[PDB]
Amino acid sequence: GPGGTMEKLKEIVKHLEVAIKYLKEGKVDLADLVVADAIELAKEAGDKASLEILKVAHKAIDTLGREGKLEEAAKIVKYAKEYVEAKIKGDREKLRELLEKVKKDVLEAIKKGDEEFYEALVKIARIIAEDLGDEKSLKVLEALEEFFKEWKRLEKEGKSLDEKLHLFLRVGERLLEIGDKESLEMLIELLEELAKEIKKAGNEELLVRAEAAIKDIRKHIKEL
Amino acid sequence: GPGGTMEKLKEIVKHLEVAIKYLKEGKVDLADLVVADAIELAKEAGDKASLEILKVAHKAIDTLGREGKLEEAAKIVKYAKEYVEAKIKGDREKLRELLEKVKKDVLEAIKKGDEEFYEALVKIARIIAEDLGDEKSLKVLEALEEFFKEWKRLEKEGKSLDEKLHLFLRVGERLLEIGDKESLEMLIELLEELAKEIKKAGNEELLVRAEAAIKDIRKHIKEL
Amino acid sequence: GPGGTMEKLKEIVKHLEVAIKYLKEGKVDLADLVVADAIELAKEAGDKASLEILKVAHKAIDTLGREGKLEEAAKIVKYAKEYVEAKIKGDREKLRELLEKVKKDVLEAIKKGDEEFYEALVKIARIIAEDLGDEKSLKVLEALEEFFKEWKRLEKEGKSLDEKLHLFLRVGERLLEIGDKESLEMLIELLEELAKEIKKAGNEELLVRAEAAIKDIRKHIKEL
Ligand SMILES: [Zn+2]
Ligand SMILES: [Zn+2]
Ligand SMILES: [Zn+2]
Ligand SMILES: [Zn+2]
Ligand SMILES: [Zn+2]
Ligand SMILES: [Zn+2]
Repeated sequence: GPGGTMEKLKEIVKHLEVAIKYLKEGKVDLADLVVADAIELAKEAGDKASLEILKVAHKAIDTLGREGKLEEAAKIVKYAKEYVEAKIKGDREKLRELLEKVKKDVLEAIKKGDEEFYEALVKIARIIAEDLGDEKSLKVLEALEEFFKEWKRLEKEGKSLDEKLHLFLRVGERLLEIGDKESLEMLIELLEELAKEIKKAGNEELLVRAEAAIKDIRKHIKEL
Repeated sequence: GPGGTMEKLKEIVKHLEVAIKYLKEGKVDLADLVVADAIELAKEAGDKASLEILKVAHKAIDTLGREGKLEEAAKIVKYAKEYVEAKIKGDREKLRELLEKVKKDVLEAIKKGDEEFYEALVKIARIIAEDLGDEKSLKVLEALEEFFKEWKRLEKEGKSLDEKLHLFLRVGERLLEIGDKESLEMLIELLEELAKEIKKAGNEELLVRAEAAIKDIRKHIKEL
Repeated sequence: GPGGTMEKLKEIVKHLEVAIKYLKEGKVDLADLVVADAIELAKEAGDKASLEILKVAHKAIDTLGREGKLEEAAKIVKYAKEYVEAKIKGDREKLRELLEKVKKDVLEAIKKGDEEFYEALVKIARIIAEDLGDEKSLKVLEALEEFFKEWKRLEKEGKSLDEKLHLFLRVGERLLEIGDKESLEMLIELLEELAKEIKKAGNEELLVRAEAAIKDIRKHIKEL
């Protein structure tokens, strides 16, 4: 009770609900103020775990909510509310499901190309994973971070396709060593896209390697 | 970065822009809440320099914004936003221009007679001048403070006009000693106003002194 | 002087020459005693850098010298003596050459398959590189450590050669990312050995991937 199972945390959940309600109709400044009030309440509970995710939600409001992407900040606020409400009940089996959903959206964001959504998503994933004693969901996070940053670096400049292919091989081997499977179909799709791009060009002796890589990771996914 | 060049300070700037937008359409309580949120953000950056000016902006909202003077609190919030944004870039040549504009506004307010605007402008000017290592723009601030307070004291009561004249000579000599120029033509205008008041009355042997004072100070400014 | 440029350090060097002389004629216990005396002397110099490498030399005597490998512990003690004598002269351009020789010996040991020599060599390399401010010579050391441990784990058990190929690709991508080229021809030779082993077997659809790997890595080595 008294800020350990209910009361203050229930107030935070109610405020987050009002924030989502405001977001779903368009008022972004009011939702930002409500999230600031929720952060002020959380600073008086001595949790050190909900304060960070509420700050992440506030920053998500700032970035995504102000611009045209209004449905990507409501998702962050919903994840914050669900993380808090899975802590007001002392439930650990729900944090794993929340982390699974968060990781699926990080994969979706990487596949799409959203930048502002991705940072808040990985921040939430790290916060959940550091409070769950999970290390198989954090090294995948680091590998995806490196992959995304290096992909952006190569796409901004005009580097050749060989370095991008090397990126794909490196991240595929890293995830294969990890053993994660849900992060591998996205990489398979991206490798197929790169193979289609290469097939447009006349350069050879790199397409056979790419096709062999796709077949190998697909076979391992079937095994996994 | 991380609250030293951007991030938190950029959030403060964005909230200040939202507050000004709210002010230019009339919602004062929402702007007050936004400024309170900005103050809460600034309290988490450890600056000791933007927090005070944001508090001054909050008080300016309280005083001017709640009353009919909606264009004089938007000015304070704009000055706060510009001071913060001239600090997120590490620019010192812009703080001098901001101080010049603030001092011009102080002189305009003293010429008009605004009381709530005057205190906020003086607080902003002192905050800027205590961070720029300037002592020429502070002694003139003290002289104008004393001049305004004594003017209000004489005008509230029924003191004789000779005391007002002595006040005028005293402040004119003080500003001549400090060497400031932009603060002295306002004194000339006030001296002409008092001379016009004197010429209305039949009392003599004090008006020629007033004319000589105006001519001498005008000649000194021409030299200045 | 007095244990900072000469005296005690020259005593240690002379004892190291005596240790080499004993090792080259066969007396291993006497060389071990001499190295222990040198360690005792170094403990009275407060270097914190020569003591560790002398301990490494002592352990190398213990392991390699006791068995028939008498030419592999003399090399370790020689490297220790050269490291000390390159510190009695205040020379930094010689530590780089010593690190080059040590890394070349690490590569030769990995290619040959020696285990006791390898650990002493990487210990010496780590001690030298932690006193030279080099980070391009440490990540390659970590990659080679992981490669050797995983290679031994695969060779001891009855794992399939597909995981061996995955190991090869992984370490090749890591070495390409760091950019080291002198550690890559040993990997080239091991990859050709694995390709010859695969050609013995009738299994296909993995030989083409391997061959493309050698071609690509050799092309990159030419570029490097
Ligand atoms: Zn806010
Ligand atoms: Zn495979
Ligand atoms: Zn307020
Ligand atoms: Zn004069
Ligand atoms: Zn011994
Ligand atoms: Zn390549």
